[PDB]
Amino acid sequence: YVPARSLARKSVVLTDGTVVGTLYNITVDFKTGTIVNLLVKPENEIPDFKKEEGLYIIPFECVRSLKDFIVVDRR
Amino acid sequence: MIGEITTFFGMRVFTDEGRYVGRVEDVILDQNTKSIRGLAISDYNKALIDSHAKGVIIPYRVVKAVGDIIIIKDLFKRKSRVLDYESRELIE
Repeated sequence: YVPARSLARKSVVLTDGTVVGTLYNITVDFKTGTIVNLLVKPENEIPDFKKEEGLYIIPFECVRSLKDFIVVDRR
Repeated sequence: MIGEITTFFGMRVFTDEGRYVGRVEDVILDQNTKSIRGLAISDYNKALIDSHAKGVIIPYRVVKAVGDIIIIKDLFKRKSRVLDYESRELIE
């Protein structure tokens, strides 16, 4: 289990090692409690994630760990 | 319904009987189930919670509504034990 504030502005990286950016916020469903997206402040140019308001929209389905580095995959 | 996690921060929590619970301090997540696990509460109501922790965690399943405040199921009550030779029930 992870508290949300302890993820504040952490770095987000791909499976290979690319630095994707710093976490900006987290999208959630308030009734269901499902986590929907990550919103990452960009630093590199990965084409694997679409964009809105200049943030990467990473589906939480693609997150694979959340320790000292947020680790993310294309699928 | 769907929104950003920062919204929880600082929100006051009440029960569905109108009773103040406290202010959200943090949100507890779970990667395995892709879901919010609980809410970390502080400035919490002593009349309702017997505890000395800085904050307490409410499981997310008791959350009923998130609006301008968070409403949860009122669970700050005492059950009464049944007595075999008494129609009344006991509270300890």
